[PDB]
Amino acid sequence: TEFFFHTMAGREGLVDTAVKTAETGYMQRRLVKSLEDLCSQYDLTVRSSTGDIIQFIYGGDGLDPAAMEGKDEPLEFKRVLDNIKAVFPCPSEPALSKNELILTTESIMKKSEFLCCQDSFLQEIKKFIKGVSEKIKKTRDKYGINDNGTTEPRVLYQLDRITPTQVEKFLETCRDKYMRAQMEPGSAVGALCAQSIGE
Amino acid sequence: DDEEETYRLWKIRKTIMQLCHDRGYLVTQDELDQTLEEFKAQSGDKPSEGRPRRTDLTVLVAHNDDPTDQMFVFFPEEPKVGIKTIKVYCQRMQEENITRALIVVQQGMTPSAKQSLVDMAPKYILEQFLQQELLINITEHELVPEHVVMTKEEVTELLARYKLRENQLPRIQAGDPVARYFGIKRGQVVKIIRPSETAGRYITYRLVQ
Amino acid sequence: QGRFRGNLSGKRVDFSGRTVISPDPNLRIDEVAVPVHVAKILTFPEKVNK
Amino acid sequence: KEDLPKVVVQGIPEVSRAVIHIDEQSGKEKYKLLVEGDNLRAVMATHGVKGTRTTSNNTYEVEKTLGIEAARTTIINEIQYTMVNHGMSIDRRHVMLLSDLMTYKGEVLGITRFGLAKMKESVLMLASFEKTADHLFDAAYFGQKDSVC
Amino acid sequence: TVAVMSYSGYDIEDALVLNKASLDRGFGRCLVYKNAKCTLKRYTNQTFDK
Amino acid sequence: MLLFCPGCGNGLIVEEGQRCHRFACNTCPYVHNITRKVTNRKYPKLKEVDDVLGGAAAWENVDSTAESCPKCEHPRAYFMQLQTRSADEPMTTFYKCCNAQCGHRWR
Amino acid sequence: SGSMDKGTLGSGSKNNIFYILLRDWGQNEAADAMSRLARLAPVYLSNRGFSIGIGDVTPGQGLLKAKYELLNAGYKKCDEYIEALNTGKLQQQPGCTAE
Amino acid sequence: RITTPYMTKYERARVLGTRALQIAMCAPVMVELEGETDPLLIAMKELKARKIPIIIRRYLPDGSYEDWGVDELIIT
Ligand SMILES: [Zn+2]
Ligand SMILES: [Zn+2]
Repeated sequence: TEFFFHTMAGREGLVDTAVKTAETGYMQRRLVKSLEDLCSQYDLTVRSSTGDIIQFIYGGDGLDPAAMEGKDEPLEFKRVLDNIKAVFPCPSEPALSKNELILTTESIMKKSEFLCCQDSFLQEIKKFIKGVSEKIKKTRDKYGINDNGTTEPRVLYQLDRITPTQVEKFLETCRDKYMRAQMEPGSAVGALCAQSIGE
Repeated sequence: DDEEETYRLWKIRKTIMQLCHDRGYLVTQDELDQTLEEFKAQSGDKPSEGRPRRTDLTVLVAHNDDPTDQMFVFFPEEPKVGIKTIKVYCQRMQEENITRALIVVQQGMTPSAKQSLVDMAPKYILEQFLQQELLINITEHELVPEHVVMTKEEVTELLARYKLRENQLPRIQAGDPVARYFGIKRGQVVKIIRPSETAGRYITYRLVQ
Repeated sequence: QGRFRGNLSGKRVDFSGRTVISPDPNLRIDEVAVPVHVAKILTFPEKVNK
Repeated sequence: KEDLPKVVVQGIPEVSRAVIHIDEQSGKEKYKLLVEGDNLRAVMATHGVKGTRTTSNNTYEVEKTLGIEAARTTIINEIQYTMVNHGMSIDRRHVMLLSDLMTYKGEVLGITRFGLAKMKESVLMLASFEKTADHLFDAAYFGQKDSVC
Repeated sequence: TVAVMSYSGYDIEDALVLNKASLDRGFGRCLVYKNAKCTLKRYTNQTFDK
Repeated sequence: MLLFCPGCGNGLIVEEGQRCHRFACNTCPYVHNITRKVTNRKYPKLKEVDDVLGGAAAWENVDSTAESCPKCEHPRAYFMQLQTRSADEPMTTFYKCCNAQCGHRWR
Repeated sequence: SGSMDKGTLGSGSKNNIFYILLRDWGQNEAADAMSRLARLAPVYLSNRGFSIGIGDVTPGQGLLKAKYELLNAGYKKCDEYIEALNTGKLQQQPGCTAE
Repeated sequence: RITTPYMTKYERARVLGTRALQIAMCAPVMVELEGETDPLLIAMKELKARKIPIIIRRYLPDGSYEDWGVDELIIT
């Protein structure tokens, strides 16, 4: 009886998959035939074959879904900051406080290459910098770390250690990733969307 | 009755005030923020309240564009508005020299009255609204984004920035609920601000066609 | 099997083969092994240059 | 006797079944209405119902009641929810592009042959997809020139 | 004599590794017999295929 | 109710004569005057369900108790197993963990 | 620290080491790392030995005892529910019938 | 000057294909190849050396255009 019930369940699954394959094949055919006309232009506006604009900007922002590192987010600031701290550890430079970190972030962000970047990404960078500065401030208040750099236990500076070189590296890496993760003009976004919905 | 009917009337009046404030007409803060107690003070019973006459509004004027421009609102008492009521409203607007009118029906409009209202006159613009739709404000809905009708200068700047034409912009039907709420005509452009998942906003544009 | 779906959208071509697959971990991810017999059939036109 | 008990005395005729759903959040257990009907305007117009936070599954009703942008948002949310129900995730940009393509002429047009004909203009693609002879003869009658765009 | 184990990574997905000496000593040897038929029929006229 | 004529057996309808309402057949002159009150109740079914649902005690009708999830490792959980796909050789899991109002839903 | 698995080396989702290599140092480095892994793992797996037998799926004595106790308890509770529904009144869950 | 300064993968593929087709037809080489019998390898070497004499003509949808050199664009 148990073997017969298991065979019943197996045959149910088999016929379910058999119907699902055909249904999804037809749906994918329809979706691709409908969406194959769209394409990403050079002016960041997705237009159809007749010239009508479907979107003034793809996804509202213009980022490549294939180059999405985070969960529907361009970059994971925590992982990027950890990677920057690990790859470029500067032992000959002192740590930064909250005020110094905010000052150097504001001084670096106001450069020319950061002007062409989107405002939302800059606001997210500022928010992450403020958060990490608040974390460093809380750590230094818990352990009595002085911003002058004359504390006797230097190991206390190893809890949250940040140097302006690492700040510049992190900001440049984030800017480069955000620039390279944008929608490249000429890509057939409609076909990619149809396939990523049909599969 | 006498409890839900007055509440519906007060909510419809508040929705009409919000619509007039969004369209740019002159409305004081008291009319916009009108509690149920003030409406009861005006009229607390259904037979005491006058739908065809006591609820009409004539002070609606476009203070931003021209105070001479006047807009009127009618509240027919009968469930289905006929040809005679439309003709009476039209002759009243002719006497009072009013070109823009809204008609808040109770249940619906007969097809003949609809067809007549469609081709009343190019100068006499009249918009029909069902009370069932006006019982809830479309703008305050979470799914409906913020819509702002752009002036001709903003439309020209938009067409110049992207080097586009009018017919290349996304279309929106005149029969759209938001379109009738704002009373936009063919050729006007509306900027829509969609709230994204992050702190940013997505700016799009639609042409009425 | 019409003209649009069978002869315009999807059509058969030459210089192609079909064979069963087998695993081989000693090759790179961007490399694929081709049999000698099929390699002698599928030809590539190379232009004579300097 | 055949139809007297089947007359409606209170409620919306389009509404067939409404149930009281409850959310047991640790902060507070709140109550909402799940309506198995096809009339959103009537539900929003009823007393005691917060119409500002009322959604629906039927895209046509949302389009007809709250505009085309509300219909687009409903389509996006429903597709994302249906995809998450199966444990698989899709980037929101794809469903946003799909909803924008379905809602760029002011009316929600399907992926079926009718919506595909109403959106596209190319004769060759319409003939290749479905209704080959009908579309070809209609184009021959209209004399519509088809570009290669 | 099958041994259930992983070897050389050439049996990743459902594949199997065979022994060369086993195949050389007759294991798995198979025979394929095909038929080729021809007909020499006489037509209406007094002539035959030769 | 449904009444029939004793004479021919056809269905009787209710009409008004010269003195009182009466049952009568359309194929015979048989009639029957109404003397006292006649009634035919049906007793339609009433709505007995209160339509209240969603209780946490009733929702926690599942086996999953005191397990470990890779999201918040809370004891109380909610597991579901699916085998309805032959292309996927392994099975399919769906775990939810709402002990501290987390509300996870993964594969 | 840690041990490699599908969550780190598989094709499940993000946080893959190969994905990090692809996003940080280009495609060539990730391809070379994958090739080195595909050339290293089989050699060690063959030199160490990995096999499954009938003894790897056999149940223990305590497992059999626990299974027997659980089956008995479940059958008793199911019989109690059957007796409660058939003879008497059974607590009906909300949103559904008694059956 | 308003488009992205980075050179996309489609432009890369098309430029490499055109350069390989040209070199296959006895085109002059500007990188002094060392035993490369494959035209695509020579095209990739020229791209890495930034010596491809090809100027991309990016067309805007309205009708405007703009010229960008391979050496001017940014490669990855
Ligand atoms: Zn009778
Ligand atoms: Zn947990």
